[PDB]
Amino acid sequence: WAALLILMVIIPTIGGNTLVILAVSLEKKLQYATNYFLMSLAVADLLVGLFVMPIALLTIMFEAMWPLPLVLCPAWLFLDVLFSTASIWHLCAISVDRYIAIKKPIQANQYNSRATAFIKITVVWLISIGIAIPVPIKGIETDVDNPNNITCVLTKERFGDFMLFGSLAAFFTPLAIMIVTYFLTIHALQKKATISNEQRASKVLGIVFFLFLLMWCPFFITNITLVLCDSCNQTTLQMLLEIFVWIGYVSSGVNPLVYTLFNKTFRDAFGRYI
Amino acid sequence: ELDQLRQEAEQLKNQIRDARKACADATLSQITNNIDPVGRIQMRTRRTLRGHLAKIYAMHWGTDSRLLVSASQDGKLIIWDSYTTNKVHAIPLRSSWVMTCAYAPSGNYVACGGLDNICSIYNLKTREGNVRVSRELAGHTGYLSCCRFLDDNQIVTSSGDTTCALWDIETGQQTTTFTGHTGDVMSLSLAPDTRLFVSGACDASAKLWDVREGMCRQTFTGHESDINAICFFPNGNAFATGSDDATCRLFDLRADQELMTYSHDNIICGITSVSFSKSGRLLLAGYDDFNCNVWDALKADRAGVLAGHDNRVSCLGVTDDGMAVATGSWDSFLKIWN
Amino acid sequence: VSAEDKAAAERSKMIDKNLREDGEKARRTLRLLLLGADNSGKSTIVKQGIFETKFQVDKVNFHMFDVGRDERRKWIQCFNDVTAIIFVVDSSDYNRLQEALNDFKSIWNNRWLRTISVILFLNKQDLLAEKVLAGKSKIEDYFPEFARYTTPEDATPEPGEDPRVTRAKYFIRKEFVDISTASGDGRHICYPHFTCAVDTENARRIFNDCKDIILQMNLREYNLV
Amino acid sequence: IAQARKLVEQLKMEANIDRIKVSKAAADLMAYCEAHAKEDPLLTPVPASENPF
Amino acid sequence: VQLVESGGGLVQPGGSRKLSCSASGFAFSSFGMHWVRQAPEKGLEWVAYISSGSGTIYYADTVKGRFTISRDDPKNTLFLQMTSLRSEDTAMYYCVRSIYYYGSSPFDFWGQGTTLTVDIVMTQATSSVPVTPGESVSISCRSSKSLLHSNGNTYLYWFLQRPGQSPQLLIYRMSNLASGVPDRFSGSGSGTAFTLTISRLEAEDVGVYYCMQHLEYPLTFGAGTKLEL
Ligand SMILES: CCN(CC)C(=O)[C@@H]1C=C2c3cccc4[nH]cc(c34)C[C@H]2N(C)C1
Repeated sequence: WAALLILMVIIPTIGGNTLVILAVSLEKKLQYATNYFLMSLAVADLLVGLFVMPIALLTIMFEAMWPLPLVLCPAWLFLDVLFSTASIWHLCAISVDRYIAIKKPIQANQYNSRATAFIKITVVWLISIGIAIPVPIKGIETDVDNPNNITCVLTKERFGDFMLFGSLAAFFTPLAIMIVTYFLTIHALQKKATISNEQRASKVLGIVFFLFLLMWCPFFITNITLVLCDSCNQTTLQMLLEIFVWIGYVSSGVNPLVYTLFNKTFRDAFGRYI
Repeated sequence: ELDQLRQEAEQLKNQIRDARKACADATLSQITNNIDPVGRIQMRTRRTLRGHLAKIYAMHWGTDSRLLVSASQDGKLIIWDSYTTNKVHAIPLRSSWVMTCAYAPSGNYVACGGLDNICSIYNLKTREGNVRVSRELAGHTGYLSCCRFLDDNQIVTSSGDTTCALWDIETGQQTTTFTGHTGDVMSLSLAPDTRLFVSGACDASAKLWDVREGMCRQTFTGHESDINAICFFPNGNAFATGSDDATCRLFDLRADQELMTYSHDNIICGITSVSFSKSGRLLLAGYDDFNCNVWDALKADRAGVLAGHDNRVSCLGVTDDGMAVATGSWDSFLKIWN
Repeated sequence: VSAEDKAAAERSKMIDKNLREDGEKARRTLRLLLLGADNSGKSTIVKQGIFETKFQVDKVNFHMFDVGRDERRKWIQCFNDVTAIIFVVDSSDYNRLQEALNDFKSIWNNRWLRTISVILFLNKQDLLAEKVLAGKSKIEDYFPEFARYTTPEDATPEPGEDPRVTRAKYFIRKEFVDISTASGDGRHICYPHFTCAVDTENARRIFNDCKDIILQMNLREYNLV
Repeated sequence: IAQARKLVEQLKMEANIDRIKVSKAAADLMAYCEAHAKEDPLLTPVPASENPF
Repeated sequence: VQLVESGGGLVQPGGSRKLSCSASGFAFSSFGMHWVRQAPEKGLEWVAYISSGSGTIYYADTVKGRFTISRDDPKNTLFLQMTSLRSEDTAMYYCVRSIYYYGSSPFDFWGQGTTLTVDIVMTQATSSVPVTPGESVSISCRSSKSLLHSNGNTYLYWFLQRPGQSPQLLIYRMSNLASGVPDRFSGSGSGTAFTLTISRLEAEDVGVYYCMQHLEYPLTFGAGTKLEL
């Protein structure tokens, strides 16, 4: 049965995202400015695996027909949009911050404090809210007086100008920065024209970029294709936007493990279960 | 003639050793064998005083058991009201390198010193509502390690040029100099009667001086390395000293020899500060292992561990009425335990 | 809570605000500890009981401390958080070179300096070149291994010099580098440099070394290593 | 050269010092410790009403 | 330590005025300030209070809504602005300094004052008592409610006003003796009953004695006891 096989994707997400928070909170040698921006990312992924993912399993197990009370459909949508956008913009701000700390390292260590973390967190979450809020305004309506299931999905005819410019502000603008920053940072670390410590970092800056550019590109490319192609078959394109979204969802169980365990202190904290 | 003098010195040292050995008939361990142990003590933190932005080097309790003073590497001297955790006074220091601080028994003066080889005395109670530098005593060659007020006009200091001095604050010049040590002097401890004091230095020895006469009376050598902290029994006939050999020792004055040693196989780090309780039954020591230990003075067994600091423990003090213990460390936080 | 207690609390809050402002203002400078045995010209390294020195480069401020008799272990515990330790040694003479090597051993393997980097200056290079060209004294008298020492074939010498000067200076630098890499692993690195009596530029090298050290710290703390 | 005379004189001054047995000093120390046991708040916890902290 | 007050004269009712208090001789920024007033033939009445840093301002109910406080620290000046003056505002105004920490002595210095013309009750039963040199004198002050706090501090203050002179502090917190005061002045008592004792009375001790409370705002004074030869 698929249920027992798929809760082995929900359990690790919660486990890892709680372990990261416990490790940062208790241990006092991991409490600095850049590690305060990582809990903001870790909480956005824990909420994905606790409120977004089980509902998806419920909508798969029964009939693909909404079993929940009929007033929660327009709320889950912007929850998904907001949490995903927050994760993406977190992963972009981390890259830009890493670039700054390498090109101008003295000034990057003199303008770091708790106020900057608050400013960054606020800006990221304001952007995420500003991208997701047009979903419950233009809410989903029902034609049947007694709605057995509203078929809680965004549609092309209704949500057509949002699937185009909502993807250019949630994925395609962050991707442009993450391309000019990976290729201008590996240039600055290659100033040395066993393995050096600027060679272990230049490999940990590729495992994360490749993982990011493997779990979200399918979804957004298929979305833009569905919007801008009027001749493609729409039935097969919908069977494709049902396994690609889960690939994006499982990214939340990967983030707390590739941004955290490359440091020995975090591995030690994870040992003995914090 | 040098060989004859050296031989005479060796013979006299042997005579002193034999005289000390002749006075040892029973040990303190046997006489205190049939004594009820203090059991296990447990102290919890009550107040956490924060505001320092660097390592804390020393602290001193007030005579009213409520106010204290703290010194840190950031260059500030802060007076704390323990009960309400309010800051009464903050004094900026000319030199950021400070190693000791003191509080006047009258409560209207404070003292500071460090690597500038100058002892600065500040006046607390004055008109126009500010703290001003009252005196700057100079004349030492090395850094100052400790300073203790004798009265409102006399102070005692120990420096890193293997010497101690007694200063008259009004005149500003030394009146007595004590020069017996061969290594850096690290700690000094006064006496309740304000007539004698002990000094511990880096030559693995301690000396008992006379304030009026100015001559050394007794010397004690029982350590394998330099000793960092020295205390004084409330009775006035004994003292305790801790070294970086992970060992504390209790020394007598009338018997002129060691009494008891405190050490364990699990401790290998040094000892930074020591202090005594009101009745003398408890000996509190600070270690480099980020922990503080409580020893039974009459039985040499641990009875409690204070563990609340995440850096090196620097300074330890016990209230006059014996109601609280203040510990300051290298994590910019100092705490009160009860 | 009485009115006087409220006023005392307000005074405490103002004191806290001033302390925080002072601490924030005092965090923008770098601190260096300059020390040398003797006869090394450490007082003239930067042209621009505690001696203090200011110098600023590229809008970055450096404060250098020179303390000035045998056992320095007691007062060296204070300098456990400085940016770097600048060790200056005169390579012109060879009678007291072993004392400098022993001093570098003692400083490098200090308990309280396990995470502090050392910038090494090898001063008085002109005197060394003049002495080695004169041919009066010989290194083999003091160091036997100089007779059988591999030439710096792989390395590139500076443009214009006698090979003997290059061999001598490379031997001295190797002697210091080997003792540096003997312990400390990658926790702290040493940066050797060659300086003369009158060098126009010396703060730029310290600036570059500090930039590299801070880069390594940033790589360590950004969860990259 | 002349420091040996001072050292031997100081050792002579230290040598002729009246000393008592260890047992008497230990007994006096423990008698003092036991006589002030009831006035030690750290040795025996005080009631919360009388605790200023 | 000097405080000089400026501003005054005959003012028609309904006018506006601005009184100034300039300080010279102490750290003005570390002291809170008070404005007090005295009627031509009556006692002392509290008027207004400004704190250090201008974070707390208190006014009296009689002058609420038409009196304004200000302070300038770089210029070391205190300003009191008066609008809609009436016939009950004719008095002499005093500028007082006070500092608050553990062990401080507020109300330690008083200014000379300037003239202007247009809840807890403290009772002093006696009005005038004849005295002779070298004789002990005891004066009593009563309070409506207890002035003792849970922290152990009893908030009572004593002041002396000589003929043609500003009042000065004598005893603060009912037990402590101020600086520059002879030891022959003593104070004692309990809740709602306090006594000031003078032993070996001599000259320059004649005047009016005032007892003041500092438990809660507004601050209230007593009627005053007069000592005459
Ligand atoms: C399989 C069906 N679901 C869930 C109901 C989606 O397609 C969600 C729709 C999203 C979506 C649409 C259009 C624009 C956008 N920006 C950001 C997102 C977004 C998030 C994105 N979530 C992750 C999936």
